[PDB]
This record gives sequence, structure tokens and C-alpha cells, in this order.
Amino acid sequence: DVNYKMHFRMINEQQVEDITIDFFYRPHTITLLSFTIVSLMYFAFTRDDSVPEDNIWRGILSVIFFFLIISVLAFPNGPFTRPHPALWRMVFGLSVLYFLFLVFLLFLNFEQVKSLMYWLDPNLRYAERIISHFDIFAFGHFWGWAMKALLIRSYGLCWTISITWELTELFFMHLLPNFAECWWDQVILDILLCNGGGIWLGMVVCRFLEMRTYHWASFKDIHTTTGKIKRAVLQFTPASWTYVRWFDPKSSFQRVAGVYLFMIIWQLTELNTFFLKHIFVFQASHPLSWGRILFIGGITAPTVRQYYAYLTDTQCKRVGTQCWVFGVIGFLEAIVCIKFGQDLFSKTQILYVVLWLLCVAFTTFLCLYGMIWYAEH
Amino acid sequence: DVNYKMHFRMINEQQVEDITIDFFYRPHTITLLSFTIVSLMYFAFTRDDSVPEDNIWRGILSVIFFFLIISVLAFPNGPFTRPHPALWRMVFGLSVLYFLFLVFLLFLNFEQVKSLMYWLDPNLRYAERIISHFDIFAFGHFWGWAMKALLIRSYGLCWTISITWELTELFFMHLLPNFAECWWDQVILDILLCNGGGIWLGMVVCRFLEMRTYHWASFKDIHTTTGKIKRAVLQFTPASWTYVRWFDPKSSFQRVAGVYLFMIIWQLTELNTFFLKHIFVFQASHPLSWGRILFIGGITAPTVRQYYAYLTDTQCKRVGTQCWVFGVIGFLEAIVCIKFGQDLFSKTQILYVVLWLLCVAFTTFLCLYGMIWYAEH
Ligand SMILES: CCCCCCCC/C=C/CCCCCCCC(=O)O[C@H](COC(=O)CCCCCCCCCCCCCCC)COP(=O)([O-])OCC[N+](C)(C)C
Ligand SMILES: CCCCCCCC/C=C/CCCCCCCC(=O)O[C@H](COC(=O)CCCCCCCCCCCCCCC)COP(=O)([O-])OCC[N+](C)(C)C
Ligand SMILES: CCCCCC(=O)OC[C@H](COP(=O)(O)OC[C@H](N)C(=O)O)OC(=O)CCCCC
Ligand SMILES: CCCCCC(=O)OC[C@H](COP(=O)(O)OC[C@H](N)C(=O)O)OC(=O)CCCCC
Ligand SMILES: CCCCCC(=O)OC[C@H](COP(=O)(O)OC[C@H](N)C(=O)O)OC(=O)CCCCC
Ligand SMILES: CCCCCC(=O)OC[C@H](COP(=O)(O)OC[C@H](N)C(=O)O)OC(=O)CCCCC
Ligand SMILES: CCCCCCCCCCCCCC
Ligand SMILES: CCCCCCCCCCCCCC
Ligand SMILES: CCCCCCCCCCCC
Ligand SMILES: [Ca+2]
Ligand SMILES: [Ca+2]
Repeated sequence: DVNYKMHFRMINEQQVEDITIDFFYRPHTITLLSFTIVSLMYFAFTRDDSVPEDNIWRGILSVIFFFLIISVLAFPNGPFTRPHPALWRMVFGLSVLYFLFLVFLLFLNFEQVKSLMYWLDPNLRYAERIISHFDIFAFGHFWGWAMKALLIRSYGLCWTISITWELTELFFMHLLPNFAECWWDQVILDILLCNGGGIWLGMVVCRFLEMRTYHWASFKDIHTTTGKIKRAVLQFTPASWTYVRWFDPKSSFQRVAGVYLFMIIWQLTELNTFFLKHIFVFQASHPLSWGRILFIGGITAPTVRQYYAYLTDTQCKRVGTQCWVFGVIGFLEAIVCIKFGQDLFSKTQILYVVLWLLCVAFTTFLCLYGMIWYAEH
Repeated sequence: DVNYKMHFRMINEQQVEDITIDFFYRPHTITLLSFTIVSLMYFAFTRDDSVPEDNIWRGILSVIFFFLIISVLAFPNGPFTRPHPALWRMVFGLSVLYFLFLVFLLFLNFEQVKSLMYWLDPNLRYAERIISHFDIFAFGHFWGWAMKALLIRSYGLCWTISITWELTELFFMHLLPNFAECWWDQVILDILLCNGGGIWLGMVVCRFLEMRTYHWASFKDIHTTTGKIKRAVLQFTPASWTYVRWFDPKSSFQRVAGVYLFMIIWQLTELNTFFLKHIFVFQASHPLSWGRILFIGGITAPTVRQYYAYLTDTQCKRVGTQCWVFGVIGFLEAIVCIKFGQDLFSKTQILYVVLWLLCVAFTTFLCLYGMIWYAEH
């Protein structure tokens, strides 16, 4: 029983090792208490508040900012400790804010959510060929799949969802009877170039990061100018890497069905992004579109590393809180999409979605046959 | 360095001892996730949302409830572990919610706060002798002072702050030139009877609880129904008691300054309770008054214990997060009172307030002389 509480404190709050510069790791939480009061003392007695709209906006920014200070003090930092554990406490603190925002949205009607997002941006109310198909949003697909394949560490898992989703996104063409988007982009250029190339780069890098010896010197010990610039930059790369193996030659039916739930919460999060963009109409260049994808992408890095630990390690006995909060966010967005988007469909095709998981299990099972038959042969 | 992190975890998250009924202490957080998702599914797909005000109110309620759940998952439980640590995690979560609400209020103007509190309760817009002076609010004063004296374990501190604050509240009579309240109440009945009796009862109970042997049996081991009822009721009393001694015969000036800061924040909280009520006009029977007083009294106990631990224990080296949040809440309430209440005073008497701390240091210094001279004599 000592192991459970000890093993959970590696998933939830990984601790720093070989602390040599103790300035960055020694809490000063009365210089934080004094800074918060003197900051708010300046924003109270000097800031003009004759504009009612600006008071509400600046109030939100301060509530969000001072919830990140609470996150640094109290929230767990996941399984990550670079560049600093406090970044991953503030990354977790934003997950709780987004989770509670989705809880609130579930009780408002459609007109109140539409009016809420016409307050964030008033403009929302009024709203050879290969080269053009690559743009700043192609880097989002490429570098998103490069990051995902880094922590999934499986060609089969990544290509099963890079293929099935881009087939699903092409099937959802009756939602879009206006834009003349050609099918070749979703099946050829996305699967092969953005997703296919991005997966390879994240798998080439991950292979490097697991054959790398992590002997970390101390920033004080180095006595060359180029050496300190080298060690400061490398503080933003992983300290170590865990060898990820999802299946085994003898994998329990609980392990097969834990990987299968992974490929369904994962493949649901690609369905929330598609629908949240269609129900609440905003373009891909709006900060609500790419800002949320960056945030969900940032939550994914410690969620994949906490789901893997719980799924495989036999002494964990608890799922980390960041993996918990990602679970509700992925599921609450679906309810928001179902509740608000009840008019964009007339004949609902959930048969495709029902067919969408049958061909995912049938393909995970082909991954099991691939591994088991390869070990013997 | 090992002791600091170990000693802080005895103040931030005290762990349970002699767990015999493991049902109450084994996390089931995927069941929590499923319950949250199904509850929100029901509230989304069955609740009528044609009334916007009801939508906003129920959204606030649900956000608070699920922040309580998040605090059960992630927030620390202070130095207390009875009846369950989760109650104190939820208490800390409510502390954080109130602190963020105070952060938000500092940017709104007076009219926006008035409109907000009229939204909370629309009625706010339209708003022999000894026996009558005793009511349920007298009971509130009595039991609050009983709890305070229980956690401070000092006649000197409690009586000093009681006398000083009642004198201050009597002095603040130019704020109230309409109600015909006299000095008799505040100087006699609110010192000798209510506060005096509460302090005496709290000190008697603390003396009992620090001479009590806490041999806790197991609810399963007892084989008499009366015994099981007895052990179930006693789960809501402290498991142990700490002998509290603020001063010493040889007390460092740091200890004297820490006790002085403790007393100053205590009297500041009393001032906040007075000024919030007189600025934002709500009567003493409104939930905004007594609910806030109950909430602050609930925050006070782990705050007092953690402040004592940090002040006296030499290996703590960090102040618990609940104490941090309590201090920031008190200071933010003071800032709110200063910012919004700038019209209820014309000639500001801070000389009395300046005189209010000089006579607290003098009275603390008489406590030091009392202890030191008593030990030799
Ligand atoms: C409606 C239309 C049609 C659609 C239908 C579709 C639905 C079809 C049905 C799908 C159901 C399939 C699941 C079946 C049960 C699986 C049991 C299982 O293996 O349990 C466990 C793992 O699984 C878990 O339960 C883990 C925690 C999950 C909850 C947190 C969510 C975080 C999400 C993060 C997602 C990240 C995404 C990243 C994105 C890139 C392991 O089993 P165990 O033996 O208990 O564990 C042993 C290990 N310990 C306990 C010893 C440590
Ligand atoms: C304007 C008009 C006139 C008005 C003027 C008035 C203003 C006049 C000026 C008043 C200020 C008086 C000087 C204060 C000096 C303090 C030095 C000191 O002793 O430090 C420390 C304690 O003190 C602290 O700093 C503790 C943490 C405080 C912050 C938490 C807030 C929550 C409090 C919750 C209050 C609860 C209330 C409950 C109510 C019932 C101890 O010193 P150290 O050696 O560092 O500690 C050794 C111990 N370790 C470190 C080894 C572990
Ligand atoms: C701005 C700082 C630039 C980087 C300067 C630099 O040298 O940083 C060193 C520190 C940690 O220094 P150590 O080598 O003792 O850490 C040992 C290490 N944990 C290990 O695993 O060996 O990193 C940070 O906290 C950086 C916080 C950045 C927050 C943005
Ligand atoms: C602001 C810039 C932040 C940039 C932060 C960055 O690049 O490194 C942060 C973490 C470092 O993780 P640790 O070395 O603490 O743990 C290591 C743990 N055992 C593991 O298995 O990784 O790496 C990842 O997220 C890896 C995915 C990369 C995601 C880009
Ligand atoms: C409703 C339950 C009635 C009480 C029934 C009862 O017998 O209590 C069960 C447990 C007692 O736990 P142990 O007896 O193993 O000791 C525990 C600890 N190690 C000690 O020895 O102190 O208490 C709770 O968690 C009660 C949670 C109440 C939450 C409201
Ligand atoms: C819902 C009803 C909750 C009622 C809860 C209750 O009465 O007990 C809760 C705590 C129990 O404290 P522990 O035994 O965990 O720690 C013991 C620690 N070493 C100490 O010093 O106390 O007691 C106090 O708050 C004591 C003040 C009383 C405040 C009323
Ligand atoms: C893991 C990092 C998460 C960061 C969240 C991204 C939010 C950015 C919002 C930017 C809005 C700018 C408007 C012009
Ligand atoms: C330590 C416990 C804190 C509980 C907070 C008290 C809030 C109660 C509000 C009740 C409102 C009822 C309106 C009729
Ligand atoms: C422990 C009891 C908490 C609730 C106190 C209710 C006070 C009601 C006051 C009504 C006066 C008219
Ligand atoms: Ca696509
Ligand atoms: Ca009084």
C-alpha cells in the first residue's frame, strides 16, 4: 500500500533530480503573497474604471492570472519536470479553467453562448495547387502529428487514427454543401504529407531520444561561454525518456481494451474540434480555433504519459489528475456539441460512427497479430 | 532539504493514521469521472433552458460544485484529517473561489458591484433589555469566540483582541448616526458575557482536549451497538491535540513579530467584517453576512494551526497554502473596503487605527513580561 501512494506521486507530481541551482527550486511564497497584494493595490487605486465593459474584461484576465498563481502553489505538475515543474502546474491550472467553462456552457441556451462569443470578438457576429494547400495551418497538422507520434511511439496507432479520421472528416461533407473543397486534400495531401511526414519526424526523433544517454552536467560547473548557452537551451528538452510499448506478446484483455479506449478518446478529440468549429461558426484563423488546439495539444503531452503509466504499470492503481481532467474536457466538449448542434443534421449518420469504432478495434487487433506473430517469426 | 519537503507535507497534507476501514480512504476517481459525465449529460439533455437567469444561476452552482470535486481530487487538505480530508480539501477550494471572486471585484466600479449584489438578491435594492440583546447572533459571537479560544490557547491574545476590537467597533459610531445603539452593549455584554463566556468555554475545552488520551479503536472491532454509535459520533472530533505555546521564556524577536502579525491580521479580519457590511448595505440576517462569517470561521481553524506551525516549528520553512489563501483573502477584503468605501468618511480617523496597533504591541509585550517573570517567580 506504500507503493500505491509512492507510485501515484510519480505520475502526479514527479520530483526534480540533481538540483544544483537551488534558486529555481526553492519556494518564496511570501514574496508571492506580497507581490499579489501590491499588484492588486496598484490596479485598484490607480486604474480608471469608468468603462463598465473594460472592467469585466480586465477582471477576467486577473482571475485567470491569479488562478495560475494558485496553480503554482497547489496543483500537481504531472509526470514532467522540465523546463520547470511550475509550467506544468499552470498548464494543469488552465485545464481546470477550461473544464469549468465547459460545465458552465452546458446550462446556457444556444442564444446565450452565441451572445457570449459575440462579446469575446464582435466580428464573429458578421461572420501548382499543392502549394496553396500548404500554409501556416499545415504546420499545425505537421507539428501536431510530430508531437503526437513522439509520445504514442507507434506507427500503427498513429496511422490508424491519421487514416480513419481524415476519412471521417471527408465523409462529413454534407455538413459543408457550400465550400468546394476537393477530396484530394483530405486523403492524399493530409494523410501522406502532413500526417504521414509529421508522424515519421516524431518517430525519428523519439527513436533518437530513447538511444540517448542523459548525463546532465551543472550550469555552474561549465566554464566555457558556449557551454552555458548549450546547457541553458537543453533545459527545455526532456531530462529522460521512457521506452513506450503498448502491446505485449501476451497482453491481457484489459490491456487490449485500455489501448482501445485510448484510440477512442483520442479519436473523439478530433471530432470535438471539427464540430465546435461548425456549430459555433468561427474561422480557422480565429484565436478560438487555433488557440484551443494549442491548449489541447499542450494538455495532451502529460495526458499520454499518464495514461500509459496507469494502463501498463501494475503498481499505479490511480489515474493522474491531468489525465482525469483531459478525460472530462474531451467528454464535455462532446456533450456541448450534441446539445447545441441539433440543427446542422436532419438525417443523423451515426452508422458511420458506429462503423468508425468497429474498424478501429479490427485494426488494433491487427496490431496485436503483428506483434505476436513477429516475435515467434 | 529532505526535512523541509517532509515537514511541509505534515502541514499542507496531513495523512491519515491507523486506517482500518479502507473504504473511506481508497480513491475511486474513474467512478467520479463517470458520475460527473453522466450528471452533466442529464442536466444538458433534460433541463429546460428557456429562462436565461435560471441558466446563469444553475451554471454558477454547477461550476462551484465541480470546483469542489476538483479540489477533492487535487487540492491539499491542510493539517486536519477529520472527519475526512476531503472536507478540508473542499474548504480550501471554497477559499480559492472566494479569493478569485475578491480579485474580480477589485476591477469593477461601485455600480457594477451593486448591480451584481442586486442580481444575487433583488431585495437588497429596497434595503429586561439584556434579553433582547441576546439572540442567534449572540450565539454566533459566543461560538465563534469559543472556536477561536480553542485554537489560540491563550487568554491574553483572545482577551486583548476582544477588548481592542469591541472598543474599535464602539469608536466607529460616527459611521452610524441613525441607529440608537449605545456603548452599554459593546462594552459590557459583548465583552464580559458573549466574548468572555466564549473564550472561557473554548479554553476549558482545549484544556480538556490536551489532557485527553486518544486511543482510537476500530469501528469494526467494537461489537456493541452503543459502542459503534459512540465511535461513529467521535469521528467528528479531533484525533489528537497539539500543545500550543506562542511565547517562550527566551523568545526571539522573530517570534514576537510573528505573533504581532498574527494579532494584526486577526483584527484586520474583524475590520473587514465590519466595513464590508457597512459599505455594501446588507443586514446581519442576510446570507451574505452570516454565510461569509461562517465561511471565514471555517477557514480560520486550519489557518491558525498552519500559522502556529510555521511560526514556531524550525523545520517547516514554508507556510501552508491555506494560510497563504486566508492572508491574501483578508488583505484583498481590506483593499476592496478601501476602494469602494471612499464616501462613508469625510475626516478619516486612522489615528485611532494607528493607536490600535501601538496598544496591541504594548499588550503583547505585557504577555512576554507575564510569562518570563512567572517562570523565574
Ligand atoms: C456513441 C456512438 C458510437 C461510439 C462508441 C464508442 C465506445 C466503445 C466503447 C469503449 C470502451 C472501451 C473501454 C473498456 C474498458 C477499459 C478498461 C481498462 O483497460 O482499464 C484500464 C485502462 O483504462 C482506463 O480505464 C484508464 C482510465 C480511463 C479514464 C480516464 C480518461 C482519460 C483519457 C485520456 C485519453 C488520452 C488521449 C490522447 C490523445 C492523443 C486498465 O485496466 P485495469 O486492469 O483496471 O488497469 C490495470 C493497471 N492498474 C490499475 C494496476 C494500475
Ligand atoms: C495602515 C494603518 C495602520 C496599520 C499598521 C499595522 C501594520 C504594522 C506592521 C505589522 C507587521 C509586523 C512585522 C511582521 C514580521 C514577520 C516576521 C516573522 O516573524 O516571520 C515569521 C512568522 O510570520 C510570518 O511571516 C508568517 C507568514 C505570514 C504571511 C501569511 C499570512 C496569513 C496569516 C494568517 C493569520 C491568521 C489569523 C487568524 C485570525 C483568528 C517567523 O519568522 P522566521 O524566522 O522567518 O520564521 C521561523 C520559522 N521557520 C521559517 C523556520 C519555519
Ligand atoms: C531562464 C533560465 C534559463 C536556464 C538556466 C539554467 O541553467 O537553468 C538551470 C535550472 C536548473 O538548474 P540545475 O542544473 O541545478 O537543474 C537540474 C535539472 N533539474 C536536472 O534534471 O539535472 O533550470 C531551471 O529551473 C530553468 C527554469 C526556466 C523557466 C522558464
Ligand atoms: C515552453 C516550452 C516547453 C517545452 C518543454 C519540453 O520540450 O520538454 C518538456 C518535457 C520534459 O519532460 P521531463 O524531462 O521532465 O520528463 C521526461 C518524461 N520521463 C518523458 O517521458 O518525457 O518534455 C515533453 O513534454 C516531451 C514532449 C515534447 C512536447 C513538445
Ligand atoms: C458517515 C460515516 C460515519 C462514521 C462511520 C465510521 O466508523 O467511520 C469510518 C471511518 C473511520 O475510519 P477508521 O476507523 O479506519 O479510522 C480512521 C482514522 N485512521 C482514525 O483512526 O482516525 O471514518 C470516516 O472516514 C468517516 C467519513 C465521514 C465523512 C462525512
Ligand atoms: C462538519 C463538521 C466538522 C467538524 C470537524 C471537527 O470537529 O474536527 C475537525 C478537526 C479534526 O482535526 P484532526 O484530528 O484531523 O487534527 C488534529 C490537529 N492536530 C489539531 O490540532 O486539531 O478538528 C478541528 O478542526 C479542531 C477545531 C474545532 C473546530 C470546530
Ligand atoms: C500549453 C500552452 C497553452 C497556451 C494557451 C494558448 C492561448 C493563446 C491565446 C492567444 C490570443 C491572442 C489574440 C490575438
Ligand atoms: C466551513 C463551511 C463553509 C460553508 C459556507 C456557508 C455558505 C452557506 C450559504 C447558505 C445560503 C442559504 C440561503 C437561504
Ligand atoms: C450552524 C447553523 C448555521 C446556520 C445559521 C442560520 C442563521 C439564521 C439567522 C436568521 C435570523 C432571522
Ligand atoms: Ca484534416
Ligand atoms: Ca461586537
